[PDB]
Amino acid sequence: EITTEGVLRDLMNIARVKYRELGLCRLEKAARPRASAPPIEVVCDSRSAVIERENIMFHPAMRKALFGPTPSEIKEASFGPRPVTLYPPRALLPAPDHDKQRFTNITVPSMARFVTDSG
Amino acid sequence: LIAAHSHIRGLGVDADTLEPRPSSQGLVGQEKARKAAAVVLEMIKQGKIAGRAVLIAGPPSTGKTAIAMGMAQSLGQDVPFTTLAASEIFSLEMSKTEALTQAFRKSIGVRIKEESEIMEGEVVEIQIDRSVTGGAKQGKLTIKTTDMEAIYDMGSKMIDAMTKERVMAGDIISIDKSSGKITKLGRSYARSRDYDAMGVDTKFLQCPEGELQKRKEVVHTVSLHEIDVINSRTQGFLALFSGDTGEIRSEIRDQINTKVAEWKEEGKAEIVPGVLFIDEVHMLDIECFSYINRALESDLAPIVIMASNRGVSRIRGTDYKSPHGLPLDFLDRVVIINTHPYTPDELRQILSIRAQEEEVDLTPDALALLTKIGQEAGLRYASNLITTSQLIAAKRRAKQVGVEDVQRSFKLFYDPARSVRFVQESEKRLIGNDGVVDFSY
Amino acid sequence: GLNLIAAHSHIRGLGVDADTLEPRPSSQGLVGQEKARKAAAVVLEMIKQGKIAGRAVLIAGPPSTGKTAIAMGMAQSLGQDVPFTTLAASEIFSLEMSKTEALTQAFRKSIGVRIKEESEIMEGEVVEIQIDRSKQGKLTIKTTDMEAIYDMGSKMIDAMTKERVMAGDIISIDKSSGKITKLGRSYARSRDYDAMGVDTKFLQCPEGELQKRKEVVHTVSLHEIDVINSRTQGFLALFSGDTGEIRSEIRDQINTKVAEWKEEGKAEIVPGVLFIDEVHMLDIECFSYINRALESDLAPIVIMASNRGVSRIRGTDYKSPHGLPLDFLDRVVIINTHPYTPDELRQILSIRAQEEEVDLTPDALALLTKIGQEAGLRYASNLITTSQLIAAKRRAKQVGVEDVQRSFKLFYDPARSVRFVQESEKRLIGNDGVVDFSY
Amino acid sequence: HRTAAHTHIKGLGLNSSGIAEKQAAGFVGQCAAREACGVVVDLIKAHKMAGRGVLLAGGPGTGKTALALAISQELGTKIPFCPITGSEIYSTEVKKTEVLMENFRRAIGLRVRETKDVYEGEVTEMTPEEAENPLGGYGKTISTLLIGLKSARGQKKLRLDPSIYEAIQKERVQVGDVIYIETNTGACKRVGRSDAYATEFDLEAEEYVPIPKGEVHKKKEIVQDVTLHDLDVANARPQGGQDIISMMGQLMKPKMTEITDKLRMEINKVVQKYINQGVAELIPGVLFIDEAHMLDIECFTYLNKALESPIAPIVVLASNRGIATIRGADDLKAAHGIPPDFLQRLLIIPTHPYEPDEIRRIVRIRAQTEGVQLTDAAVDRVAEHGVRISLRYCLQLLAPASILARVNGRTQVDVQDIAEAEELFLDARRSANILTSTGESGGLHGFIS
Amino acid sequence: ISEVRGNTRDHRTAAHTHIKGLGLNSSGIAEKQAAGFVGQCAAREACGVVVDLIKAHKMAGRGVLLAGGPGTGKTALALAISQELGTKIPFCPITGSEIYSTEVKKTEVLMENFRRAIGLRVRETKDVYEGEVTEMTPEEAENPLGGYGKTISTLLIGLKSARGQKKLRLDPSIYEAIQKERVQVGDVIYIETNTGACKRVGRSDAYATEFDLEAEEYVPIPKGEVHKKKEIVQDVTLHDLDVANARPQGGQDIISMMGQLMKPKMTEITDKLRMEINKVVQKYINQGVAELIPGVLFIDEAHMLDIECFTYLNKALESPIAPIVVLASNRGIATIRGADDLKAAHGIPPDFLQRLLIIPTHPYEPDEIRRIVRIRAQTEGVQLTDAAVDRVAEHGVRISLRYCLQLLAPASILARVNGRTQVDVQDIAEAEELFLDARRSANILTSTGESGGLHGFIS
Ligand SMILES: Nc1ncnc2c1ncn2[C@@H]1O[C@H](COP(=O)(O)OP(=O)(O)O)[C@@H](O)[C@H]1O
Ligand SMILES: Nc1ncnc2c1ncn2[C@@H]1O[C@H](COP(=O)(O)OP(=O)(O)O)[C@@H](O)[C@H]1O
Ligand SMILES: Nc1ncnc2c1ncn2[C@@H]1O[C@H](COP(=O)(O)OP(=O)(O)O)[C@@H](O)[C@H]1O
Ligand SMILES: Nc1ncnc2c1ncn2[C@@H]1O[C@H](COP(=O)(O)OP(=O)(O)O)[C@@H](O)[C@H]1O
Repeated sequence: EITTEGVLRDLMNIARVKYRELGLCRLEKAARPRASAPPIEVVCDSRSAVIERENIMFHPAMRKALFGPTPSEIKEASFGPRPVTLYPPRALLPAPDHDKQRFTNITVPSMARFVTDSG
Repeated sequence: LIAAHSHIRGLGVDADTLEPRPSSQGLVGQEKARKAAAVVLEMIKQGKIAGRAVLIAGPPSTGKTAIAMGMAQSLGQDVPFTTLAASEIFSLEMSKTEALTQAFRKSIGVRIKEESEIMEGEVVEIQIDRSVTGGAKQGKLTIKTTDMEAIYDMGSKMIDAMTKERVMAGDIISIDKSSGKITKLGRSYARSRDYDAMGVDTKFLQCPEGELQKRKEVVHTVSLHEIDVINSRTQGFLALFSGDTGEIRSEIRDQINTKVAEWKEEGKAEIVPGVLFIDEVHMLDIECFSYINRALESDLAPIVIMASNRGVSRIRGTDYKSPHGLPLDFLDRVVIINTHPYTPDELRQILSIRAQEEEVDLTPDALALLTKIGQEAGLRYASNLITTSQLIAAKRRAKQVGVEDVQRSFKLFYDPARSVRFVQESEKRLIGNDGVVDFSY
Repeated sequence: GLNLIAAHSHIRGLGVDADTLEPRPSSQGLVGQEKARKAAAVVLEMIKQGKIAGRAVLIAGPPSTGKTAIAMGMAQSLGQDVPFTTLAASEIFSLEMSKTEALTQAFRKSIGVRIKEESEIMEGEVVEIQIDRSKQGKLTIKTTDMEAIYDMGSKMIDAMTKERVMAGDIISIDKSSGKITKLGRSYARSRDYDAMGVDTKFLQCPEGELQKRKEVVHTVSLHEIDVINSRTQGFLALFSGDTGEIRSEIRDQINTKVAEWKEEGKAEIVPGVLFIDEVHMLDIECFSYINRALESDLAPIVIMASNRGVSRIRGTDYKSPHGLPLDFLDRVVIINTHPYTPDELRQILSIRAQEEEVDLTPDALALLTKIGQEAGLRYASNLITTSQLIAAKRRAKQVGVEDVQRSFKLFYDPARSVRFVQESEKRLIGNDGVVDFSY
Repeated sequence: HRTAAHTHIKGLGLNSSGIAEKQAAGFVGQCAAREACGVVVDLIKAHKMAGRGVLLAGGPGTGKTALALAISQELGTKIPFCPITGSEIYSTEVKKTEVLMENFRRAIGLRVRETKDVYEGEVTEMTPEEAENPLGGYGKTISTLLIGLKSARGQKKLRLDPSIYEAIQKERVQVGDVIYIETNTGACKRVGRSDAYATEFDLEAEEYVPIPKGEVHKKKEIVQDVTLHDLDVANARPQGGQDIISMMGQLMKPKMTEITDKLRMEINKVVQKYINQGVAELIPGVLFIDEAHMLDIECFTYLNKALESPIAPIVVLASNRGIATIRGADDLKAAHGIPPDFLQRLLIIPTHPYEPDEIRRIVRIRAQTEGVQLTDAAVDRVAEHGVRISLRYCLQLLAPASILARVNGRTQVDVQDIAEAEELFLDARRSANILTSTGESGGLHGFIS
Repeated sequence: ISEVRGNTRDHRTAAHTHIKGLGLNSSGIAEKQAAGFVGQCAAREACGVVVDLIKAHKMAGRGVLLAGGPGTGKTALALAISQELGTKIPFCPITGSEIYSTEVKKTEVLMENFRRAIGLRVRETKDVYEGEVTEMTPEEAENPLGGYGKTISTLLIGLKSARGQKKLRLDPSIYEAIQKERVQVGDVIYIETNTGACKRVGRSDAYATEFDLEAEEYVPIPKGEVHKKKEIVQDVTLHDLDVANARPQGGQDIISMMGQLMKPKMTEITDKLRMEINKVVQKYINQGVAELIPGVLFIDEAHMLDIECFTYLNKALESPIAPIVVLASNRGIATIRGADDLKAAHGIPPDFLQRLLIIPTHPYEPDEIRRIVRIRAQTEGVQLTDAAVDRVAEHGVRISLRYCLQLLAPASILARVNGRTQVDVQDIAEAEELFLDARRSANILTSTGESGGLHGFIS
């Protein structure tokens, strides 16, 4: 990490450099799942069951870790007289491998298709 | 480094008539096999034919790998040339069938064409705003040619790249807007002196000229297997390199086959069929062969080149023997190319080529003796003695490998036939197939 | 307690005159086997000196001839000064990992690294905390015997806040780390609350001085340092298992660093024993690994036991003595144990009767010794506890002959059981599955 | 363009009376088998029966795979044709009977009409509102997002649920972006920058897109083709929600699992409701198990359960074997390599070896299909190899001989070019003779046995 | 803190501790007794050429077989090769047993070890400023920006090492690192010139008494120069590059962090990665900034490899960047482990055997055994009477070399517990009776195990 010519640094980065050079981050998806579903749920006619669904299936601390600090936390951390730490220091959700498709299977039409799909 | 087939630099055939030259491009003899291989190169280069299985057969040595490696050297860089040792198909990560499916699809290329815009210019100013205690970032780049200057907005990804690259005023940089790659190329003037720790001094460059933007066509070739991996996942494209793919579901591959046909008709992609070379194929089992029977029938099948040393031999996973070690309903799909044992005049030529490739200066007497050894002990053994004799000759500071050095090499290192005699002569002191041995004198 | 009376609980050492290694006929629980015990005592001297690496010793002999007893006696008389890993050969056949990996672990468990350390640690009950949120603050803390006020740096106040320290908590501060630990609450605070959280524990208050400092000796095996370095919190795998096949470049780097710690005197290396019990259950692939593993500068001494005659080697189909490859036996010296005479049986049965706290009559011990001669040592040993339970049903104070006799008729020895099987041929399920359920 | 082994097969070549034309749709002969395969096609198009089995029985090269491919072409692209070899059943991730069920359910189609209920617009304003959680330990959370969407026709302000804001956060939306929000999933897609900001002066290649036409809120009707296997898998490893399980399911390595019969019977009830609602129609299709002799006694035993299922597909088996040992049942031998027990369930279509004139006619069809011109002497010479050696062998010579011809500058293949192809490219039996003749020699130049 | 052990730091001894090299003249001819070897002069001369082959760096993927009975010095010769080459050359020893991983296919295990045996040496310059922070001081700018409360043109940092003090006039952007790393005066940091950022090592132990309690460790002041610019040499195997690419280590996200907390299973790495690594490695070699160091893969008990391993080694050895592979075998005519009806010499498939340079190791004469006994005795530090040397050598001839060598340590103990520092015949005669050899133990199995019903061996 620290040497002025990064020979061993670049040698340790070949796989991800090659991946991006091939454009596989930007090439359109050639497949997706034909069907998609949300998780199965227990149906139980109690209020405790509904509370538990929110606690586990929409788990606040995991979500807060993935998506990071709220805007007031950023203000309260930045304007204070002394520094303060945040529950996660950052959003811990990874960067998506695909630059345009990201975390969804939604696809959008384009002019390339529009020109070529009429002969 | 020098390796076993480093001298092989083509197939050694006339491109017009396909006539094999008796020596050319490092290949010697085997003319019928080399002509048959030259015809298979035309089938590959034309690409119109799918799934022809060719078996190179012959006894050990005789150049079955050498011919297949000559073909790889003749196809060049654009065409896929997957090599499998058949033993690679047995896996814990995936079934044998999946391992074959991946190797077939590794052998089909997809040559995508992209148009991209690159910026290139002298950085006149750079400005970055950073939030305290947070991720929020914004910035502006002022960049110049001898003929343009403009101010570009920067996003967070650019600001990360700009600081990773330590972009500073006076730097010459180029930015691929499609990939987002930034590279520096030099500086318009010296690195400013007031600050310490400012890093190594760059190349000098004059300022770029003309327009800041220019368009550039760029071409990428990827396998169908690489497309399979990317599309079976939201995340984890590191599986392209790590293995680690699992058994990819067949409805994903159905979609990719359809979309690649659509990309071809749309003119987005050119499909480039290559070859799967399976080496020592008799290591596959009866389930592998039953799969390959029908994997060959796709219009996306590569041409499959095979090698076998085997006689009539037992098929793996099977009670019974078959020619080449291969089952008959498989061999019904296969044309066979036969390689033959060498003449002494061919051995002399091959050994001369190995000596030249290894940069070893044989005396004519050493070459004659090595040729005689080649007849009696085999081509591989005589080629090993070349390197050995060179070392021994150098230790005695001789200019050339003499018969003295070849004889000492032959004395020090046993050939297989002489090693088998040594084993027979010491059956009591070596451990038997039933584990008995005597350690006493 | 948890240590109930087991089959080897009477073995308390090797029973040799340590200045001369001559075995005393019956001492420390071991009876007889003097030639094997003297050989075992010479092996202890190799172990205790530690200079010899990777000797393999096989203890061979019929069943119930003290092969386990002698290896346990070595463990007892080597003492906790030195590692003594006991491996049944069946344990090498892991699903979590390779056979050779499982052996590489068992070898490295048997080499200690010993470090001597001064740790300075403050432990006490918190009296109060004060903070100047103008950062700085003060901690007041007590033992039973001492009390003090300490100036806290800002990071200590942050850590005290994040770890939610409050009055009546017992805390420790490691001065080297600068890291807190809430140990619990004092029993004096048990009256603070009508309901307690699940995680709360009461303690006695710390005692003596606050800032204790102690000379501590630490002995850690090479395998522990492997598992620690295998992954970021690898010390958890020391308990759950879960190591995987630890990559060899980790072990090479650990071996290099431990060699530096010895060279610098920071640590000493304490080579110990791996005992592979019933080693004939290993296969040809295992033995081929052990050949190379013994030939290493950090190899333990390996001891192993077998009761096999000429027997098939596992992973092949030829036979060999002890069930072991001749290529492997060429690396091994062999200690042979023997059957026992009636006077040695009489003593072992007496040692067992004392350990099981059973009062045998002299005639009971005589009969029980004849049974041990006719039916084997383990069977007669099992009749001691059996006869005590039968005597107790008579409310008898001592085990009489009739209690041994009733134990004998109720519980069959192996030979009498094999006869019963042969006389019941058609009512038991044979090796071809045939049986007749009819009368 | 690329030509494979079966590229000449176009269909079964039957009359409207169901009788085979002697040469049609790429076939020559097999007329009785083509007529039986025609009745199989009509069994499938009737979509009334579940779990009927067919065996294509006959020697290697007798067109069993051609016939199965012809069925797939007679059925057309609406009906699921699911082709596998028996070697594909041996998964390392899941038990062999799981991949049988997956392939059974890939063979059953569904066409379903779907309403996407959706929001679109340029993002005009975007404002989060916050919850001051006292003792959760994770700090604050965001209680809703207010977002303003503008289209060409109108505008709305949406107070989004937190889980829909998390979808917008994943999509990296900013003010002035054009976005799409599918309320079915709660998924968000960023379409681009609004064309109101279209400028060259951003370093990153943004998609500048026009303002969405029509209303901000829309309902789209889409017709979707799915199989039962797609539904099974979607509900086994869920990825469609904005819940935490769905979220992490998109990050973990893809993995097949031994989907329970409880999930399959539940999805039958789901599909039955789509059918009763009239939004779906069932399209039962076929599973073709090529190389079915590579199955094993556990697979065949499992088919005895699976074919009883009241929505099982039609299963076509090909086998090429005489009396042979059943795999995994090494004491049991039977015809076709199929257990006698399971053979009672099948209708067997035998296929037969070709006559010399049929072989000659196939050579012409195949030469025309590969696009190569032969003399009649050449066609006769190739047909002789088809008779004397094998149909497959003689068809493999056409492409080599065409190159060898072109190499001499002649555009039409004649007997000299086949005479060279015969010598460069041996068959299995001439190669087996070289093996057998040489194998008397040991030492260096022997073949390894 | 830690209590240093002062008294003794002597070596242990193992089966090959006496082997110090191949014991060859400058002419390469073997000396009859040298570097701990006795005899094997032809095999040592052949291994001497193998050392010169490896050390010449010309050739890739040549195979060598050490062939000979058990105890004939084959692993001694391999260990001698490793010592002749020295630790700069990679040496990867395995048995053929070690290839049967549960995590990956055995050909991946073989290819991992194959690329462990290939070293790469990379030379780079390291360029950093280091010290405890003595001072931090902004400079206001002469042209302050409008609407901003302060404009800073420079940020001065004083760095002190054990060897000097320097005022670093840094670019103002380093405020970012100072805030994020929370750099105080008295903290030990470095600044790297390839980024211009800084990182915090800790607080200097010069300040360890600022408070009665603070929650941080204290670190010594750097004992180098305040400015460290020097060349550094990095040695990595190509397997290290495989793993560094296939299992990237530094990832900041939840999935990376869960990853590094779980069992780090190896994976069946692709030929596409290894080929792309090879092609970039070859770029830097052609630039001269890296140099390749082909080493030795030594496979002990190579007869434990099966035919799938050998057919893979065919492909592996043909690749241009490959080690020298040395195999050792003792299995006569034997069945190939994976092909239950093929028997061949050495247990090596004949197809593969043709590739190998074969070196035979022969048995030992009685006088060679006696010389080895004395070399082994002086290595284990045992002192013997000459009659004891003879009696031990008699067991070496009659029974086995290994057996007679192994009696020396028991006999040494038996001597000193009689007060004698020199081992004599009386001690050998007791060691040989406490510690049986294989053959005498097998005679007991034959004699006492004549029946099994009770007091007999299990058979
Ligand atoms: N005809 C040939 N011309 C040049 N080199 C050859 C020829 N035949 C064999 N060789 C060389 O001799 C060695 C053995 O041949 P190889 O191709 O490995 O045989 P196999 O058919 O067993 O794979 C290789 O190094 C190869 O380069
Ligand atoms: N020499 C001995 N002295 C005391 N107890 C013994 C002796 N030999 C065996 N025993 C006891 O008899 C039982 C069988 O002996 P053990 O060593 O376990 O059998 P094995 O020889 O099969 O390993 C054990 O309870 C053991 O403690
Ligand atoms: N009746 C036919 N008409 C035309 N081509 C045929 C006919 N039968 C078989 N073929 C062709 O001959 C080859 C062998 O037939 P195939 O279906 O592969 O045999 P198998 O029964 O072994 O699957 C294929 O190329 C196929 O297209
Ligand atoms: N020529 C020799 N000189 C000195 N010691 C030797 C010699 N040959 C073998 N030894 C020693 O004798 C033992 C047997 O040799 P080893 O290399 O283990 O045999 P192998 O590897 O053939 O089984 C080892 O302890 C080794 O150090």
